[PDB]
Amino acid sequence: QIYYSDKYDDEEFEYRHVMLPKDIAKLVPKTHLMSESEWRNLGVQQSQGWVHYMIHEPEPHILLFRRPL
Amino acid sequence: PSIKLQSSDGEIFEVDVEIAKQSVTIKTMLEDPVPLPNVNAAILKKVIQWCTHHKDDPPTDDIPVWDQEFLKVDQGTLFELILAANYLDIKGLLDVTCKTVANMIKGKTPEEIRKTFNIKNDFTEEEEAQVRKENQWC
Amino acid sequence: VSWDSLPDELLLGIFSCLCLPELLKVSGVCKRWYRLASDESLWQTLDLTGKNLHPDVTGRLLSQGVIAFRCPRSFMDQPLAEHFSPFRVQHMDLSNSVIEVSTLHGILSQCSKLQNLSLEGLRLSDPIVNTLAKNSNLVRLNLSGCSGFSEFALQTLLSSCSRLDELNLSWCFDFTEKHVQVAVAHVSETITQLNLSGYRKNLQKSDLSTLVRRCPNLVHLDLSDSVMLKNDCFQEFFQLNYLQHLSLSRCYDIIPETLLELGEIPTLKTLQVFGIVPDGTLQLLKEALPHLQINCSHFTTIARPTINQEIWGIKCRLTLQ
Amino acid sequence: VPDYHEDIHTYLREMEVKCKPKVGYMKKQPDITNSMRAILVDWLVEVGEEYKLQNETLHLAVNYIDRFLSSMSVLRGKLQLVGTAAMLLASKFEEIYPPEVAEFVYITDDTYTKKQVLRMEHLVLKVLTFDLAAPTVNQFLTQYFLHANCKVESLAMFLGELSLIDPYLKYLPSVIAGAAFHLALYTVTGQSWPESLIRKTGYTLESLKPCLMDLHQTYLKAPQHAQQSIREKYKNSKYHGVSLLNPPETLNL
Amino acid sequence: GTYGVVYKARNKLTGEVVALKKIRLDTETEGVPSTAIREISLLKELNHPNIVKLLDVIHTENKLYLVFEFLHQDLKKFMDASALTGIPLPLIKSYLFQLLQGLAFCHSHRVLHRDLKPQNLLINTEGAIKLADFGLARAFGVRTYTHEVVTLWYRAPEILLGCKYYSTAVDIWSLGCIFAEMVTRRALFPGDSEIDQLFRIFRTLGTPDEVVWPGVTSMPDYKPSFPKWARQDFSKVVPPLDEDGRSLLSQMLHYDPNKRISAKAALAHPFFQDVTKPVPHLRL
Amino acid sequence: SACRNLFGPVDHEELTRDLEKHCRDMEEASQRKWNFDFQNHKPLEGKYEWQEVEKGSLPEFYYRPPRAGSVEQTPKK
Repeated sequence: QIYYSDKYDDEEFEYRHVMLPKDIAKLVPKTHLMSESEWRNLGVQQSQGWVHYMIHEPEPHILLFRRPL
Repeated sequence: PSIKLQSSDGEIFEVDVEIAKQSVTIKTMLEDPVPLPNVNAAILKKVIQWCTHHKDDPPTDDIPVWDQEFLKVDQGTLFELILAANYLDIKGLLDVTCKTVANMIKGKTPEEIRKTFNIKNDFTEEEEAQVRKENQWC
Repeated sequence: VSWDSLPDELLLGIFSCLCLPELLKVSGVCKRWYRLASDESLWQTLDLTGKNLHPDVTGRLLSQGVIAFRCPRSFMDQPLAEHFSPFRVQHMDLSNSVIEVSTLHGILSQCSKLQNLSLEGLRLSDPIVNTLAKNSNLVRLNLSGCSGFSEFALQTLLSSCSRLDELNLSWCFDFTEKHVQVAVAHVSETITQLNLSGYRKNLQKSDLSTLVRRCPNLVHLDLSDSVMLKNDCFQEFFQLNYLQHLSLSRCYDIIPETLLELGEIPTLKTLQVFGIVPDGTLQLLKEALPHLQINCSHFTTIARPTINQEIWGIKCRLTLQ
Repeated sequence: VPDYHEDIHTYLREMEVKCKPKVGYMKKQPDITNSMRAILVDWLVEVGEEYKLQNETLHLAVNYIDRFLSSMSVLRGKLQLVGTAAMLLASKFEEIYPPEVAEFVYITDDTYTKKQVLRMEHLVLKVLTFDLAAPTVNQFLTQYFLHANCKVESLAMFLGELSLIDPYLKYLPSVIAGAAFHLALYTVTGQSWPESLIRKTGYTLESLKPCLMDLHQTYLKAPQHAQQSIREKYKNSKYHGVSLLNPPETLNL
Repeated sequence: GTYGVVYKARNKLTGEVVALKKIRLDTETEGVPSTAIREISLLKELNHPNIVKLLDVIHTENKLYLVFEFLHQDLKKFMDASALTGIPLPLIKSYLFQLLQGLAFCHSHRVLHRDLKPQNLLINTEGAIKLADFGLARAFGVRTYTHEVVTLWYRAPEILLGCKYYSTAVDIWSLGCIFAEMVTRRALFPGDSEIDQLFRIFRTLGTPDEVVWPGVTSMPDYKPSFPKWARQDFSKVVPPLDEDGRSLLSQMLHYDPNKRISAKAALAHPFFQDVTKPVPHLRL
Repeated sequence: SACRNLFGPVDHEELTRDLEKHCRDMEEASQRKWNFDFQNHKPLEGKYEWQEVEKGSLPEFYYRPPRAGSVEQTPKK
């Protein structure tokens, strides 16, 4: 269900986005961003350093993480 | 009981004490015929009407349509009515008149506002550019 | 009729019914209305959610006398060039906003009556925290994700700040054992809720013991992603007399069934332990201790202004939809 | 960008004539009257303003009504049904989120059932030969406005709708558009038809003099008409409430 | 498997190609669909060799039969068959000639296509290519219309950033994408979702800002937290293509809609003033 | 307020009869020019050679339907 994407990057950060099914999607907060504790409690599976760095308004069910090099 | 209110030129209108109790000034006054030399009888009768329609009230923002139609008149008496409502200090009436004026100002350009309200413009042709500069982030 | 003859309190009562765009528009009518467009009672509560803006614009607006400034996820990537007077803001939200270090330093070097702050996601440094030391009235604070400052800075901040009610010093990605040690050593004594998650290889039972022996008033606590907390830490929390919502989620060193013993602390209400409990065994834990709430809310509340556009229960009147 | 504006102008000028309805059609029908066409269009604009539609929807709906009645006999009880069908077709063509068939079978006080409306739809699509993209005046007005104050356009559209309320069916939609635009311009600011429009559409003031005076006299007689649904609709500040203005007594041609 | 029945009619005619198209009609729900009405009306109004013609409309009680003009092969399968050898350049140029002619005609007659994709382009066995799928067409007079458009792989940044007006410069962008994948046999922007599509377009053409796109930072869905990508080499984007085509693509895939060349402006390009007329190489 | 009656009800069965008789024009010329029973979806004697080409040949457009452990790391997928 939890669909991941490849890594694409510029010279300074490395990014990733993740798509979620409906049930997890309907929980994402519309007000504040998240923290690693928070999205691990959601059910993401990835490393240390990934930061949830914005929300795309038209489609809330897509998360965007980035981390430095 | 009742009380006889006299306007600026002698139009003594008798009104129930429980109606004039709306006017906070008159309320605290009957705590301890009278002329109200700041109100002409014309506006005073409308004030009495508004109080009577509201006499048993509980005690945007959904202007009651009764007041709205009661407010469907031009500038001059609206001006005078607001001033009188202040002078007698009746809460809801001044509230709704203020809201009406606010909404009628809503939307129009500074030129239209200046024309309709008969405001003498000043300090122009060099500073309006600056004050507009103070408003880009809108 | 001469509506310019209107008295000032009547004019203000009129203007207290508008919306920010029109309030701006009318300011350009005549000098008296220009004065009355800014009378420190119209500018109680501002709102600039996501709007891009400029340092001088926000400086002027704050100097006008704002109280509750809500500006989350807004972008301020330009240098501040003007000076001001000490501001009057009391609640400030800046979560996740992309701002410059120099601009943020300049802005914060004026506010002193901060009753409530937020700085989630941002990046700080030594001058910023040194200036922030002045705020001797911080009820709340929130520094999640921030990074860059130093141990001397942290200890000075925590010493100067005495009334700190809730603290969320979470997830920072440059800390050290020194950082967490000096933190818990100098934490104020009234901390009702505190978060210290993330610091897996820096949280130690000695420091947790120091915390539980210094502060007796923890009510909400979380230590998520801590990999060196054992059941001795367990009995540590047993000295806490007000822990109502603990969450040790993904604390690996804890064997699941000792969680049953947590139910034995009297004043507990919830326990979020995501990660450790194998599925199905959640029902086992519920049966073992059915007087609690396990895994019923994913999201934190420790000094988060918004969880509902109202910041911290306050309503912003001047807004932009 | 003018990369297509003149070409579309010429195309519309060519199309407005092929779909031009017959003028004297109304006498051929046995039991309907021009008074009755006015009553239908009055109720129709009422219903249209109810559902929060667009004016071009009404333009195309009344155009379909005209082109239909000009070719088919009908009893008076079916006029409302045909008008509802025409408005539904116009909404389906132009409007974004079309009001459903349920709303239109409801607004008629259920004097008709759904299947009757569906069969009328079959019939009207059959007779119209599935050519519904007819030009209307409103497009010409909007094109003219490119060469602009909101009140001017509101008045111009007002006059166009007044024209469609009732000798205008003899003039082309472009003709009536020019007449309404010029008369509204004179009424609001007294300025005259600029040269560039004459270069564009080839129309001069002299050609539009007759429809101009027809529009002027109808403008004078409008405020005292038996029906003021368009007037009360245009009493709102959305149209700037401009329906209450004075009709100028005599032009300065 | 693959349900359906279709009929043909081939007796005596130059354009002897015909084909019947039936569409199911549910009687008591919304009646005739809006798409059917829009397609029928906007289609029986246009005549051109580079556009499929309609011959008659058959309206039964519960079924609609449309006497379309038959054709042999679309472009998806055509590229797939020659996905390893490539397509001759003059064939591409002639196909683009017919496409631009059709686009100029459609935009001159006040009709938007809004659904261009190589599944809606049909070629004949002689080199003529015609458009189809006028079900999304609408008669524009510029207002605000329907805000769900062609297809994620061929949309334009105007709609992705949720703009309010999308006047007839989107079909040009779609044509650019189609021509580029014609040349390189690779879809330029194979998006996963809308945000991935934006990121792909950025990484290919560099992050937009005020200098390149005027008034972009004021669009509803712009957030400077975007990656800071720079416009990469244009030649490496489409390697096997010459300089003249490189230019034409550069002014044919530009951000600002007003700074994007229209149909008739493109008709007079050098690369494009040279026009041949080959025939298709594979079976149709 | 818009919910009003203009003329009250009138017969509808004669309306059905009238509309169907109006529609009874597209039955002769259909068979005349196109030699196909569109009502019954059936071909006819010819002059238009009716075949059944299978869907694998013609482009799809002609039949398109309308619309302790648990380390904090990244395990790949």
